[PDB]
Amino acid sequence: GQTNRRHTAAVPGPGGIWSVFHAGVIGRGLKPPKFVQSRNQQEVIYNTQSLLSLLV
Amino acid sequence: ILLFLIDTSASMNQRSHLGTTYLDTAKGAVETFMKLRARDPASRGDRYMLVTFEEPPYAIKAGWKENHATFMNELKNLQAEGLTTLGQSLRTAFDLLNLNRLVTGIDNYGQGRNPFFLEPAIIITITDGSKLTTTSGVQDELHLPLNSPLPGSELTKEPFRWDQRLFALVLRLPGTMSVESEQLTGVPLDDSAITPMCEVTGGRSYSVCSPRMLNQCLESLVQKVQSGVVINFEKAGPDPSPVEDGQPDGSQPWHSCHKLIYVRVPIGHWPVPESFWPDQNSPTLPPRTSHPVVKFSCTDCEPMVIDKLPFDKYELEPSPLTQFILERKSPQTCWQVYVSNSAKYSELGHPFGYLKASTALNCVNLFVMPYNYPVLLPWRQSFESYLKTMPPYYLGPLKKAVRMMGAPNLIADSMEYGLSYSVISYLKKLSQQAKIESDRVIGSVGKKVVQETGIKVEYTGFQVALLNKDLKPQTFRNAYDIPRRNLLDHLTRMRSNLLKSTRRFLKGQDEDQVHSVPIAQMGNYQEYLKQVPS
Repeated sequence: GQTNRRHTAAVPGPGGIWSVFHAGVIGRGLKPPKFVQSRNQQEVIYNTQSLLSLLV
Repeated sequence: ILLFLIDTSASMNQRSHLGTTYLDTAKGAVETFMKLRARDPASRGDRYMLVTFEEPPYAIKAGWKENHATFMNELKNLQAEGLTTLGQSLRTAFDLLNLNRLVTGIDNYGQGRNPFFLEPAIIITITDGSKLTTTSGVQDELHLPLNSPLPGSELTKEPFRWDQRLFALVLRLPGTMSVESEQLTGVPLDDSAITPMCEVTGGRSYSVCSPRMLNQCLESLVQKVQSGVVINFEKAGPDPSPVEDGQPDGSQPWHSCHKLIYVRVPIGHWPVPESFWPDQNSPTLPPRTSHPVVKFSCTDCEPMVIDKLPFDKYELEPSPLTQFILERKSPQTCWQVYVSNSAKYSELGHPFGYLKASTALNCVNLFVMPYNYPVLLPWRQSFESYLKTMPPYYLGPLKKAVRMMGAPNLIADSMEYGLSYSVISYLKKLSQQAKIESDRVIGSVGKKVVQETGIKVEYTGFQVALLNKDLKPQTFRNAYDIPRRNLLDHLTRMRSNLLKSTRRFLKGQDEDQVHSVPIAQMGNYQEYLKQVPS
């Protein structure tokens, strides 16, 4: 086992006369992938069994 | 004066067992050496200089007219990148140390060799272990290059000077554990290419192997800084005639130790004039030697010398005193000393002093006597015939002592050579101009080197730019420095900043502060109407 249209439709700090509330971003934030290894439990130990049999 | 030579070469990037590279350990050792030397109440007159393995215009980081602040700032930002050019760096350091020597009067080469005009300097030359490179291969000889000699340097024939010691640190720290801690009080030698170069000057070369050994060598190095009077001794020619209390058989012959000439500038007279016979007409002067080849002879020869002669206390550093201690330090007896290499017109050496020890039998006092004392001390037309055996220029200093009694001499025969005076002021002016040009371009780097040199393999003239570290992009002033991601928000920010009409506007988006934030510096630019009288 193991871009700007949306930023424009909600801009101007809802006032159209001042700057933004925040002061910028640090990196990217809210990492998209966030994937966890959940392939399978069964039929995984049998591959290890076949590999050990080949090695034997 | 201390000139630290830290190579900062690419070979100084390997990590020790502690987790830091050799360059970080060298900088920490320099800082602890500073804080150790600050303990002695004598660090108020010394000056620190820095020399790295870089180009001649970039090798020097802090030299003359540079305080401790810029020195620490330059040593802080040292980067280890480059080859190990030890010879060129040593030559540059020696030329930097010999910039203000031909202008003040030190080593005038015409009026003896005054030992009380000292300019102490200690080099540390902290480098790597071995395998030095010169852009072609790996050499194993360490020969100093001679490409552009300084004006007035052919009269010494050696780069180092009368008082210029050279200690070395190799920093041979293991990478795994550095568990070699058998010998507690023992500092061996490095046994490298820098060892002979250090031993020639008069300083040893330590071999750092553990942080404890590093602390030991640093605590042993702080006790080796004083006035630099280095003279060389030889056993010739007496065949070890020390038959006083035992029989001789030795290694304490070529002693090249230093001498502590502590002041009471230094006060003294009767210097070692030279080693040759100076003629009245000599256009070319023979080159002197940094270490005088003076030899001693073991003879009693009335060691009791009491007179109104001005007294000198040039203390000798004990390095080869075992040969003297074997003979009970020669109580109430001494042995003459004489300089070789044609000290007179026709003779081999003239006794001009002795090495009588003190009553406490602690060290050697190095009693320096006139050129020929056993004759003038004990006029019937005698002094006029006696003053012909001494060198001509030597009548300069001795006459000052005669000023204590009278003044029988004059300026009639006070002439060294008609050709020695010429071609001397021009050399001094050239040396002063070179020193000024070196001290001028000492900190202004002005590299301006950022290009990729796109090869063919707008033509033949293109070069891609490189990443600039200290770019400081102007986000409010320049529109090209605004990336695409934070463009609309930055646009609104610039709009609000321009339409605010505030006071003291700036073009920086967020400039917090610099690396240092002092409290007194910020509190000085303020006003507090209070005094706390209660």
